[PDB]
Amino acid sequence: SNLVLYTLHLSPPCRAVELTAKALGLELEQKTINLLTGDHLKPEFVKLNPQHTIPVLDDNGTIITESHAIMIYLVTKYGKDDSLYPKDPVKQARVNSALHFESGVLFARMRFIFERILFFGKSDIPEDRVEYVQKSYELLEDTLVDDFVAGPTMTIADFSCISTISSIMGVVPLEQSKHPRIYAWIDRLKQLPYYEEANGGGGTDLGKFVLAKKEENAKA
Amino acid sequence: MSNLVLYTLHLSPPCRAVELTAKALGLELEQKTINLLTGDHLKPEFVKLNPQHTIPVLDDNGTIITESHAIMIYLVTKYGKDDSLYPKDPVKQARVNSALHFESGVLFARMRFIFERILFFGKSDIPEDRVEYVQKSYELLEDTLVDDFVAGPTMTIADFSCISTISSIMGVVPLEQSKHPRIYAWIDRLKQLPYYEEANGGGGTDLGKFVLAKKEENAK
Ligand SMILES: N[C@@H](CCC(=O)N[C@@H](CS)C(=O)NCC(=O)O)C(=O)O
Ligand SMILES: N[C@@H](CCC(=O)N[C@@H](CS)C(=O)NCC(=O)O)C(=O)O
Repeated sequence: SNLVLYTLHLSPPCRAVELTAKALGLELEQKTINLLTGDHLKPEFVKLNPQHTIPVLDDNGTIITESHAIMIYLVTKYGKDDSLYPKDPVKQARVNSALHFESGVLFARMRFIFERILFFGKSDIPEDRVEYVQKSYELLEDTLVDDFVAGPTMTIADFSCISTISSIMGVVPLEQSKHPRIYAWIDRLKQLPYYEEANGGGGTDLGKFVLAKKEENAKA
Repeated sequence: MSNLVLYTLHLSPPCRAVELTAKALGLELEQKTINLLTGDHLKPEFVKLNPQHTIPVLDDNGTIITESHAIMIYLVTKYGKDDSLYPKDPVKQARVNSALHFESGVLFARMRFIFERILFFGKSDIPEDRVEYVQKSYELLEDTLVDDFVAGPTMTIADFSCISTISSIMGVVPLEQSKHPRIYAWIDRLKQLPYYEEANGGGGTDLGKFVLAKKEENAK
């Protein structure tokens, strides 16, 4: 049976998994979990993930939660080689470090900005949020000593990072002159034949939605 | 070959996560102090070593690994007599990986959102939204603890990551017993480890106390 992803295209971690599936040549059956209408808080979803977050993978009855765990699981089970997630302990350590940089820094700080606008009716992006996000950009820039986030080769860590960066750059400005490594890295990822469908459109659209929601919230 | 070297500060939660892991693996760590409180992490030589200027950093005979979760996985992978602390079964490992990213993306990130502004930016308050964010993280952890440990019936590195953070934040944003019976029973299990207090418990308590003292010093 097909792999099932419980998902929403606007969600960055969902798009990270979509990029990974495209890279692996996997077809995902996508089941919408609409966060705006509280689909993730329904008992039938909470049973799949006590943390009530998307994405969640159902692989023939086996439930895997959390985008990074899902990506590692998919590469491990379905990869024809380990290029996207190395088995070598030292190469893997660099990828693992970057995956946690994404969850702990990039995504967390994006969510600290977006959640309150999308779900709590806020009409601002406080100075401290802006500062945190700008610092996350600096940290990513300084991490990009090689062409990709975890070395000379593209890995799942790049998919995680771009899913988030492509979303927040539309809201908290990512100054081109100050982040040449990030922009050059974005250009590399944009060369992927599946980049637009798996990530680019949804990242751009999430940023636009946050800006629209901020305006709506300011008015009422 | 050389003893493992950790650039570290006992007060730091991710450093204590690594300390717990080394104790569990029966490994000696040569600790080199990087005092964040005096800006040691920003000296040119350390930044060259870790462009993100965070601790912990492992030096294993010239191999440099940043990021506590990556360090823990590397240590178990290379030096574990068995893989109990970080399983190789894809599904069991996915459960651990999911919990590790919950720790970095939720528990740790929200603790840092509370602590950093006090410890380093001269702030003297804990905004209500920070308290709520942290309380939510406790609820998410409680709901994740369906088994004896965070990622299943066996203690793993995910437990060490989680407790290092929980033991720190609970002294500032109270983690109330009636609401979190699973967390308290889990803490009791970890407290049965002979090395728990030394590797983690006291340091977590001390960080919470230091945050409260700094908050008061920062006032007016
Ligand atoms: N570390 C998780 C983060 C998942 C996450 O926070 N997803 C958001 C959507 S972007 C969500 O489901 N939020 C709903 C909630 O937290 O209740 C992952 O990468 O899968
Ligand atoms: N995900 C990282 C977090 C590391 C981290 O943020 N450590 C803090 C101390 S708790 C630090 O070094 N802060 C200094 C800085 O970010 O400049 C890990 O687990 O190693």
